[PDB]
Amino acid sequence: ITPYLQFNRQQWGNLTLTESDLDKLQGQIEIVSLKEVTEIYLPLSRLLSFYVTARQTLQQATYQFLGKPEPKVPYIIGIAGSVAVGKSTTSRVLKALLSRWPDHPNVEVITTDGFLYSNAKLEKQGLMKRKGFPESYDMPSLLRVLNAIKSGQRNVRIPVYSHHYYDIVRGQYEIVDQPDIVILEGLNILQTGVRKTLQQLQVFVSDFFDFSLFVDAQAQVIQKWYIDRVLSFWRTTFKDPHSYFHYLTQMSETEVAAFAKHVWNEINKVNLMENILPYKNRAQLILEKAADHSIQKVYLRKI
Amino acid sequence: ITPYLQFNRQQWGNFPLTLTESDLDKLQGQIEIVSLKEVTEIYLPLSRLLSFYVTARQTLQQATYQFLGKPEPKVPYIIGIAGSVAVGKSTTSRVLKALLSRWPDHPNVEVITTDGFLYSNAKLEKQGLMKRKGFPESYDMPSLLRVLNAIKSGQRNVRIPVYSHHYYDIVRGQYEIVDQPDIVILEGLNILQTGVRKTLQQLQVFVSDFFDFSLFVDAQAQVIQKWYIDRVLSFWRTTFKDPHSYFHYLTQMSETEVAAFAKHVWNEINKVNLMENILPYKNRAQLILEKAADHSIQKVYLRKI
Ligand SMILES: Nc1ncnc2c1ncn2[C@@H]1O[C@H](COP(=O)(O)OP(=O)(O)O)[C@@H](O)[C@H]1O
Ligand SMILES: Nc1ncnc2c1ncn2[C@@H]1O[C@H](COP(=O)(O)OP(=O)(O)O)[C@@H](O)[C@H]1O
Repeated sequence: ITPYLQFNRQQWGNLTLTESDLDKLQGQIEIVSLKEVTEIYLPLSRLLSFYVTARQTLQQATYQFLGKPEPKVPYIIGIAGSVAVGKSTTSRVLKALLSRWPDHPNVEVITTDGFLYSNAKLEKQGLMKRKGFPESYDMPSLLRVLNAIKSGQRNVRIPVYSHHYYDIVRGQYEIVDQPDIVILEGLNILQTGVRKTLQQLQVFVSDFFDFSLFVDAQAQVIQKWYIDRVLSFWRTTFKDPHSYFHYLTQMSETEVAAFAKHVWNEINKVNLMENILPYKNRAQLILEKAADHSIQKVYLRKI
Repeated sequence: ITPYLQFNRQQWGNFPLTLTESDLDKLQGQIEIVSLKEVTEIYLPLSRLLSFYVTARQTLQQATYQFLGKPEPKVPYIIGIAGSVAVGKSTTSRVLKALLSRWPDHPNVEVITTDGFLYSNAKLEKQGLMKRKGFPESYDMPSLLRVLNAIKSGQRNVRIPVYSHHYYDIVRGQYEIVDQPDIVILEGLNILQTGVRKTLQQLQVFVSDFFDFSLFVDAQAQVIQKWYIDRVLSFWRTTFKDPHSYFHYLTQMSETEVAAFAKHVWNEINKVNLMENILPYKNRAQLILEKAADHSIQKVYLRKI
């Protein structure tokens, strides 16, 4: 007994990329592969479009019925999963693909790491080894942004987090202006809030989105992707003397891998097990990845 | 600003929706309580609004399953109804059950009360929780989630445990049957809440993960208090006379004494529950029906889509 439709890869294979798709997918096709974009994310994007389009139709039928002239608000798709599981990559692929459909061409990504407390604030509270954990986020700010978007507010400012500087970038904002679809990606989007008091009003990030995807893989597999991501930066980004992690460039490859493994085991893996995984089954759609990133199983809530 | 469309009564009436003899028949016992006016003006169009959501989900199911190449049938659309003790959610669910069933895309409508998933008095007593009936720790949550999970898995003939307000207890060996209807109306105090984290690592799903839409019925605490006190007084004059009623000893109290008792229970039990466990989750609802003291709906909030 299961509340999910279940597909292996062949079953998912029961639509074609245009020059336009390839262009919007630039730099991401190399990472994800033409095969995988074609066989998985393109159909995924079509499936998600059925949902977005259904919601648009409902909005129009109900607002006509209710005699409200108010315009639609965005359909928000949540992308959750461990650090390094591929949330950002998936969000970029889907942003490019979802935008090919004429009923929802305007598609934006919001990452929740923009709502991390700054290092200075984390450092003061002794939370620097807890980035990504619930207590490391400005939740009121996140909920305020999601509330704004779902209230139809124009030109909502999104704060920005630089992985390069490992910190919030003061005075830097992306603008999300009532697009058709928001892809909200983050570690923490399926979690609930901290109850300061019993009587404090409680809403969750999920109360502001319509559909969630969880990207799953085995912990040992994600570890390797994480170490490899760190290593890739070690060979490129971290050479910048202004990079937060420039000091890793003085370490040998083996030493960066060990340090990567250490950060994985004491920070991101604990976060995964304590704060991310437990909320996996709140997702409407679970993408299960093999070690090579290929999607080998999709779960989709029955409707 | 606001994630809700807002309607006063005039605006709600600015929505051909005429009660039929069949509606009238299905509403028997409820029409006398809620009144023809209120049913016609609020609940009928409310049911039509909800019909849009259910039939949309049905259409989505048909289109996506065609595209996904899946032959599995739909599962039920589940509408949550939450609110304080005595705010009128049982009344609301029965009215909506009758009205929602009039549409041929979803004539099969069932109501699940969360009361049925309360622990028995004997279990509550052992754990000292008889003063906490309706609080989260008083419910068999794994049992409720198993039932919702089963419904949302397409399972046939799901057995729902039954609570008697008369006996103030679960009725042993008694089950209602929910059998893949088109709509399940899920009513109870706790449907917008979250589970307790026994451990951090424990898998977490909420009741809300098994429903599609939720209504919260709201009113001033002082107002609900009065509805509560009247409801108990009403039973004191009728149902509690039965020597096998749980609260039969209340018949020995004066009309004023039982009122004082009812006021006490509200103040120390139900109102604390409202303030601590129900009202904090009000804003999770898609639709909030706001009642005036006479029960008439004076404001409707509906999440913007
Ligand atoms: N579908 C994929 N195919 C191949 N590599 C991928 C895929 N998704 C992610 N990656 C790689 O895995 C690592 C983690 O991806 P990322 O999207 O940065 O994860 P997250 O955003 O969850 O932290 C990156 O090095 C990325 O290049
Ligand atoms: N719409 C309404 N109009 C008039 N009376 C109502 C209405 N809704 C509920 N009531 C009355 O208020 C009291 C509480 O209703 P009930 O549905 O039993 O509350 P709940 O199920 O939330 O405990 C009952 O005495 C009921 O008759």
